[PDB]
Amino acid sequence: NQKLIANQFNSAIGKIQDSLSSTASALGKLQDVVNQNAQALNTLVKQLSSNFGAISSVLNDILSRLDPPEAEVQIDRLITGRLQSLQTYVTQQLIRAAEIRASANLAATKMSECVLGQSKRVDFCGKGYHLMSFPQSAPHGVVFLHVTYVPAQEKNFTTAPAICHDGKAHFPREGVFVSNGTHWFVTQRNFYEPQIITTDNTFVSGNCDVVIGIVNNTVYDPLQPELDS
Amino acid sequence: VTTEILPVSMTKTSVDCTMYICGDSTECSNLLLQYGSFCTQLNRALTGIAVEQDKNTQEVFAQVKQIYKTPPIKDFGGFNFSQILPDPSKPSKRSFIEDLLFNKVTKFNGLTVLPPLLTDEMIAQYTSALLAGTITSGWTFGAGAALQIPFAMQMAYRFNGIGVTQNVLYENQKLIANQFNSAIGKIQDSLSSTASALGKLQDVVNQNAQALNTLVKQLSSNFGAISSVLNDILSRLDPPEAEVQIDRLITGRLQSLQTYVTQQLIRAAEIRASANLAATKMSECVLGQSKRVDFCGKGYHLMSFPQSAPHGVVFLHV
Amino acid sequence: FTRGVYYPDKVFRSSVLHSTQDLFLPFFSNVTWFHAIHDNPVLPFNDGVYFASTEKSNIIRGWIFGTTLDSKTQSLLIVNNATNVVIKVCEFQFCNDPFLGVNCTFEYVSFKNLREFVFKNIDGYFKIYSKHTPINLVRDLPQGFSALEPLVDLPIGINITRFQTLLALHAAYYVGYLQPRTFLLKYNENGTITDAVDCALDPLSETKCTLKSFTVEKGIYQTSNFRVQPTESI
Amino acid sequence: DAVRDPQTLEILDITPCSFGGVSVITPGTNTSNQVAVLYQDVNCTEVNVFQTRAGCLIGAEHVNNSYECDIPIGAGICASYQTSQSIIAYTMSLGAENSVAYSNNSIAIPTNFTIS
Ligand SMILES: *[C@@H]1O[C@H](CO)[C@@H](O[C@@H]2O[C@H](CO)[C@@H](O)[C@H](O)[C@H]2NC(C)=O)[C@H](O)[C@H]1NC(C)=O
Ligand SMILES: *[C@@H]1O[C@H](CO)[C@@H](O[C@@H]2O[C@H](CO)[C@@H](O)[C@H](O)[C@H]2NC(C)=O)[C@H](O)[C@H]1NC(C)=O
Ligand SMILES: *[C@@H]1O[C@H](CO)[C@@H](O[C@@H]2O[C@H](CO)[C@@H](O)[C@H](O)[C@H]2NC(C)=O)[C@H](O)[C@H]1NC(C)=O
Ligand SMILES: *[C@@H]1O[C@H](CO)[C@@H](O[C@@H]2O[C@H](CO)[C@@H](O)[C@H](O)[C@H]2NC(C)=O)[C@H](O)[C@H]1NC(C)=O
Ligand SMILES: *[C@@H]1O[C@H](CO)[C@@H](O[C@@H]2O[C@H](CO)[C@@H](O)[C@H](O)[C@H]2NC(C)=O)[C@H](O)[C@H]1NC(C)=O
Ligand SMILES: *[C@@H]1O[C@H](CO)[C@@H](O)[C@H](O)[C@H]1NC(C)=O
Ligand SMILES: *[C@@H]1O[C@H](CO)[C@@H](O)[C@H](O)[C@H]1NC(C)=O
Ligand SMILES: *[C@@H]1O[C@H](CO)[C@@H](O)[C@H](O)[C@H]1NC(C)=O
Ligand SMILES: *[C@@H]1O[C@H](CO)[C@@H](O)[C@H](O)[C@H]1NC(C)=O
Ligand SMILES: *[C@@H]1O[C@H](CO)[C@@H](O)[C@H](O)[C@H]1NC(C)=O
Ligand SMILES: *[C@@H]1O[C@H](CO)[C@@H](O)[C@H](O)[C@H]1NC(C)=O
Ligand SMILES: *[C@@H]1O[C@H](CO)[C@@H](O)[C@H](O)[C@H]1NC(C)=O
Ligand SMILES: *[C@@H]1O[C@H](CO)[C@@H](O)[C@H](O)[C@H]1NC(C)=O
Ligand SMILES: *[C@@H]1O[C@H](CO)[C@@H](O)[C@H](O)[C@H]1NC(C)=O
Ligand SMILES: *[C@@H]1O[C@H](CO)[C@@H](O)[C@H](O)[C@H]1NC(C)=O
Repeated sequence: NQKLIANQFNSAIGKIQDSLSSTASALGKLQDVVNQNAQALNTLVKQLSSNFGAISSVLNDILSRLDPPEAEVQIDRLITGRLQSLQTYVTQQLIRAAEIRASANLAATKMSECVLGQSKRVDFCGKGYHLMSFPQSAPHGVVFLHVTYVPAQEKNFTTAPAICHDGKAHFPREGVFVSNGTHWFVTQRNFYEPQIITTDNTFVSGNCDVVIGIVNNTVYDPLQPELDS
Repeated sequence: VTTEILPVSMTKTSVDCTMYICGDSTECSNLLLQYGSFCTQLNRALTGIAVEQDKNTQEVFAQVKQIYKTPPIKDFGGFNFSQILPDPSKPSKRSFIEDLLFNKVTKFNGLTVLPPLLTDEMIAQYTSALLAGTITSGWTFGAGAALQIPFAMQMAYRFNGIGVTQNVLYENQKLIANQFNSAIGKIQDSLSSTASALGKLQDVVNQNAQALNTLVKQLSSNFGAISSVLNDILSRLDPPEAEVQIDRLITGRLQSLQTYVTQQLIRAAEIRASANLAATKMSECVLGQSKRVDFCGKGYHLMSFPQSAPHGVVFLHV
Repeated sequence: FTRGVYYPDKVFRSSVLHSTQDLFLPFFSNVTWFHAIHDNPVLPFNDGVYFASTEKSNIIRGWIFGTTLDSKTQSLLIVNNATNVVIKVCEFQFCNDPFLGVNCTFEYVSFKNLREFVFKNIDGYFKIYSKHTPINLVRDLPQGFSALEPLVDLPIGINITRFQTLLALHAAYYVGYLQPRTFLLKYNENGTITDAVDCALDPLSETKCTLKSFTVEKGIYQTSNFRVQPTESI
Repeated sequence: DAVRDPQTLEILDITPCSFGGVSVITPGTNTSNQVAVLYQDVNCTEVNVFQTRAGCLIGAEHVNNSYECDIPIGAGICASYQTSQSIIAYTMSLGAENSVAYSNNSIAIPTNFTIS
């Protein structure tokens, strides 16, 4: 299916562009960081206009009007308010920085365990079975394009945990036993690709009196016809 | 089967900074305005916390696109899940075990509490969907469509995933189902008798209750004023003197809120980290199978089942 | 509508949304409509007055402010006759019904047209704001927005509770009242107020003032606090 | 908390007059200037009225149909602007209901795939 896969991949990327080019909210996680920091600074600057109990928020207006014995009192009121304002700002920046650091740590983890490797961790690198990922830069952040394998179409098959041959219980080495209503096949779990059940597909352990739901079939031995002819 | 308990959320408190500092007082409010945005930026910080509390809940539980439900016939290969599946006879369709969890974990000063967006009933529906998915379709519902599979076969895959050949399961299916069923009964006996079992969630409730009680008690402090009661200052002093006494209370009460909010932001970060962990486990524990050691309990992980709890999630790791 | 907004102070601002509390005419409030066809009563001044008039022939030429307006107290008189604006604050003897045909402490001498004014008294200072603009409307006040600049500030020290207008007889006018509302004023790049939000007009306006913006993004915002008021004291 | 009346010696409880936060629920102003108002944690007494556990919601129409959550109110209730258009309130949907056709001998195996 290489042509199909390449075409689906190429189409999926085109869809990414259409989404990013039209949905502003797509980058809300990065835009929000910018907005929170802008708001923090605007708040800090606006606090300079506050009196905090002083006759004026403007320091030069206090100094140009009062002698030191009185000016110092009015100034101390502004210093306390403005010093308190910075402490509030810095505390918020430290807490916010911790949030960003945690995100950066996550991003670094994904880069290593998503871009440089292949993730067996579920929904770590997008919904579906992770194949590969590609990083893209963004303002103050990283964007990952996660390429995943998603089952698309399915059929209802009858199944069994094991098959009886000569009284021996045969289990799949890989895959499951399936039935289309008339014939039993063995196939890989994540993609329907029925194969004849043979001794090279299954293994034997125990017998038919133990396994619950074991069914009768035949298991083909590839050696027989070579010795038979 | 082991039980791992994680906090997901914290009470969405909200404090009216003006009413807290200057409750029903015009004279005090006008003085408070001289502090600029000091009041409203605290209202903002607490709102930010309240909002992420719904985000935390949503990221942990709403990981399934559809609400799955088990069949009326519980033919799960001998595995009894009746104590983790929803009970139809209750006013809220929670499982027996969830009820146990909910039964163990337990003003006018501008302090109010906002409800969560997702009610306990909605959380129960999500854990039900995740559980029904886990039981009837294994991990396929996580990746894409929920693809039905006999439970015993699902377990066979879970066994191959830990390096044990699938014939072991089938040959010992009765033993395995019996051990599983017994293990769940043990979970109930532990949760029903050990109050400390839910200490991680009870502690969150206690820390938040303590933070609010501390904040309210601070209103009784004078902070250098002649009285902690604002009305007693105003009813006794003319403005030129009342304003001085009030400024002393405003500074103390404004400082008290700032202390409270800072502690809530730091505590919220701790809860967020826990919620992120819980969300990670849900995806890499309930929806899948973990190859990560001691990530989903001690031993070789097979499968896990979520259960809701007050402000948190409880995982039963098999 | 949105009339009755004036520059609150003498500071230049530009490209900014500024929140201020002052005596403004509340948005979409009722203003009494008087006529001058084929109507110069004494009106209350309350806490300040918004005045507006529409002209085609300059009929409205003046104002009287005071308590009794009968030579018993000082009363501010403003008259504009041809090209000369006259302001006096004498204990004038006014007619039983003052009109103009076609112990003084101060004296000064200098539809198609809408002339808006604001008259307010703060600590004895009579503050006058105004704006003249061309119009093409006879029936009523034109809808739209225009801010009024200050022109005059008279330290008269007169207790004003009532006022009356002066008409030229051979032009409708409106009287509104100001309230201590908070407004968000939008200054454009030239420092001109081009829009405004009355923060107590409705919940949406409250939201706009809270967020300091004339645009509100989709969502739920906490803007205020509901409080039941007492009816009587015990 | 309470006082003894100085003229007649009986005890009166003092309960502060009803109050609560007020939130405005709005579609962006680039869509509509219609809003709904939520009075937080109050009854629809002291304040097209819908009583929720989040408070008294006024101006939003209560709709029986669930939808995906848009502007959250709380306690399972979300609001949105829909049809002629107005603000509506509803209990949010948690997703479509989909039973799995489970049986002890039936397996669904994908026959095709998509790369996303
Ligand atoms: C199950 O699969 C088998 C094998 O493909 C189907 O059997 C074949 O049917 C075709 C006709 O479509 C015949 O030409 C082949 O000779 C048959 N092969 C054998 C080995 O008998 C069978 O019909 C399928 N069953 C169902 C219910 O679809
Ligand atoms: C699978 O095939 C075996 C034979 O290979 C069946 O065994 C029979 O079981 C019945 C019931 O006890 C006995 O009466 C017969 O004598 C057994 N036959 C032989 C040859 O021993 C078995 O029942 C089959 N199972 C299914 C589900 O069809
Ligand atoms: C799953 O286990 C429960 C017990 O937790 C079983 O329910 C009990 O059934 C017996 C009868 O056999 C009653 O006497 C008990 O009172 C029931 N207890 C409860 C709590 O319901 C249930 O039948 C088992 N289910 C399966 C399929 O084995
Ligand atoms: C301005 O003048 C008015 C009267 O024109 C004064 O109002 C009176 O106030 C007294 C109390 O001091 C009341 O008993 C009268 O009934 C009021 N009169 C009216 C008509 O309401 C007003 O107090 C004066 N302002 C100042 C600052 O002195
Ligand atoms: C798997 O699904 C793809 C589509 O996602 C199928 O490819 C399409 O086949 C139809 C004809 O039936 C064409 O009209 C489309 O243009 C094809 N799309 C693409 C992207 O190639 C594919 O045939 C299916 N495979 C199987 C085995 O069923
Ligand atoms: C499998 O059978 C169920 C029976 O309820 C049906 O609803 C479902 O669509 C079937 N699946 C397929 C892929 O045909
Ligand atoms: C599967 O379920 C059917 C009932 O629908 C029952 O008769 C049959 O014996 C069961 N088989 C197994 C292996 O449990
Ligand atoms: C304005 O006057 C109209 C009557 O013409 C009345 O219905 C309306 O309620 C009044 N509005 C205000 C704010 O006074
Ligand atoms: C305007 O009135 C004044 C008296 O107050 C008078 O002296 C003057 O002549 C009048 N008009 C003009 C155009 O001069
Ligand atoms: C001017 O004011 C004085 C009070 O100082 C008063 O006695 C006098 O009668 C006033 N003049 C007139 C003309 O009323
Ligand atoms: C400022 O005034 C100039 C005229 O000198 C005009 O061209 C320009 O558009 C004005 N700016 C705004 C924002 O109205
Ligand atoms: C108040 O008046 C009543 C009579 O109506 C009397 O009985 C009571 O003792 C008085 N209270 C006080 C405190 O004097
Ligand atoms: C928002 O309104 C402006 C008009 O000021 C319009 O040009 C723009 O396309 C609108 N955008 C949306 C998303 O409705
Ligand atoms: C509102 O008051 C009524 C009684 O009139 C009561 O039945 C109802 O439960 C109250 N609702 C809330 C939300 O308090
Ligand atoms: C919901 O439907 C019921 C009828 O089953 C009706 O009585 C009720 O008024 C409806 N509610 C709304 C909000 O439409």
